[PDB]
Amino acid sequence: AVQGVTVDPYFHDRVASFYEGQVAIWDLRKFEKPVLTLTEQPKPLTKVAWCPTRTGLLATLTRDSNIIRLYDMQHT
Amino acid sequence: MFVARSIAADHKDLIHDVSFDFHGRRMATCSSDQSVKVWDKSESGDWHCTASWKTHSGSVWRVTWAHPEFGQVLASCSFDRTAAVWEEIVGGQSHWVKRTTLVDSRTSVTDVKFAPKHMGLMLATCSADGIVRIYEAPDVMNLSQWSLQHEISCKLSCSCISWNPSSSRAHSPMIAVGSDDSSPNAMAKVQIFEYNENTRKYAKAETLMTVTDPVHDIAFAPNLGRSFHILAIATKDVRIFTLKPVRKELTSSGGPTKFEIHIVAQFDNHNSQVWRVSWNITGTVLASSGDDGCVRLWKANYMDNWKCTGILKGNGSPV
Amino acid sequence: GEILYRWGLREKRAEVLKFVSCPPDPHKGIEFGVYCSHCRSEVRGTQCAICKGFTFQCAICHVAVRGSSNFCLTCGHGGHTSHMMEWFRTQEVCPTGCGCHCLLESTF
Amino acid sequence: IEKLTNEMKEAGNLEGILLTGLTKDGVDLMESYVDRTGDVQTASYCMLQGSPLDVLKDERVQYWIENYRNLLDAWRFWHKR
Ligand SMILES: [Zn+2]
Ligand SMILES: [Zn+2]
Ligand SMILES: [Zn+2]
Ligand SMILES: [Zn+2]
Repeated sequence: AVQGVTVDPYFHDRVASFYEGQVAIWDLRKFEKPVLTLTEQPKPLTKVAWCPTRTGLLATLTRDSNIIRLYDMQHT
Repeated sequence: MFVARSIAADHKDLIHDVSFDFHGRRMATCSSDQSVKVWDKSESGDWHCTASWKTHSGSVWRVTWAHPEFGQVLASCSFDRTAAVWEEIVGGQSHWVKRTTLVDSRTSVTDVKFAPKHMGLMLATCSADGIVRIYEAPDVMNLSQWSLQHEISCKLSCSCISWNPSSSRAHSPMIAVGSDDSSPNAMAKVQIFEYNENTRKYAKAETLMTVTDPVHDIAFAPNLGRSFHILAIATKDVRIFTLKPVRKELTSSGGPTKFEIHIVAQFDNHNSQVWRVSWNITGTVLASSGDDGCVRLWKANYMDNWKCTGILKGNGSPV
Repeated sequence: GEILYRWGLREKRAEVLKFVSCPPDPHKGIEFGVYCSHCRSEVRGTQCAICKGFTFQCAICHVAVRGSSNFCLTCGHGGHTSHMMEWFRTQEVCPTGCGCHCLLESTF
Repeated sequence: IEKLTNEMKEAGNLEGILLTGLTKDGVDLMESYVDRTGDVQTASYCMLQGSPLDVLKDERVQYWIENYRNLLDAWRFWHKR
């Protein structure tokens, strides 16, 4: 996964990537294997973006979809 | 026929959950900064804060009161997989002291609730892994000791739980658990467990097949001496269901009691994901809050039909 | 302290006697026990030893009682001091419906 | 009389007490009325008027009385209780 690399504004050590319908998260301090992997979507992903006004919030939009999927990574 | 007003209470962070005491003279509020505040109402009718402290390392989801017969006890669930019990000690400035913590959950503790008074001092905690744990304190004079009495697996992500407030001698204890899983498959999202005295174990009794959308809130209504049970479910549309027990044959007493399920009201005026549902003291008025920033109060009519009675906005401006 | 008591001032006597190093001995005689509100057993204390719950509950507020309390020896009912004072300020029957005139049966 | 009494019992109108009287049928009628209305104060007060001991021995009337007492306690009307 090398597309859509982005860093959480609140956590500078958190990065995200996505290949096809699968999305992975990495921690730059220990970036050897992906920290977590989101559930693969049927339609390929199209955009991934972190929320700047809310901590640990990620948004994803896929191809030909009328719904945007939000993920709360603030658990840890 | 509902009018609104703003209470002169000052909060610095976003308020997550608010809860009343039994007599309605004490309020407990959870903030977004892992903070808990207690407010008391004066004789003149004004509200004043009396305590404040930080509780957990993670976010604080729910905080609830206990019955006054056991004193002043609060229970708080946290996203840090913990559930803390706090008791107030005054010597007079109030000094709340934590008495016990349950961390048996392997996932984030999603909900925490207290059992009815007639069943002793019990507590239930539903976690995100699909585990509901019911613990009891054998001694009411020693808050620091607790024992895990029951554990139930739901095979689905628990999101909310509710006890049955019935206190009759003919109704076994009942607990209902919802789910917020958004799996594409059409699966049941509400199940009910009824305790069995002959086995001293809780068993699944009925599953709501008609509910397949994710469920955010479930609320039993006060019994108040009726012959059946009233349940409210919060989803994309608010639903009301009635459960009536069937006459148990005297030939043999077996497993869970059979019930007849009928829907009596289904409102979709919110046109969004309803978030909270609550009952009044008498179980005659239902309050619902959804994503539309509006609060809807529903009540029955002369023809025993359910219709909206009040509409309000989050800002307090009447509609 | 004895001189103060002879003078008629009582509170000062207690205040002075609170500084005595040697404590006195407890009363050896008649004592009061409470029937448990749950197991109905004889419990010598504010908390039951069997049911582990509160044994004494107010007859007015129906809350557990832990401090000062008053009760009728003839009827066996009682509760919080302030609550019962307020109740008997105007009324003259036992507030639990026992029918006992607790004032006339208690004020000996 | 039988038909009208059955209809009133299945209807839940307090006026049918004249037919039934303060018996088990009256208890069922009051139960239906509470189911429709939820008023326990009136049922509690009416059931106490000269009812025989066996009639007063039902669990439902005791439950209604206890619910009324609990509600009154939840309002701090202790003297009324
Ligand atoms: Zn006991
Ligand atoms: Zn007496
Ligand atoms: Zn008495
Ligand atoms: Zn009292």
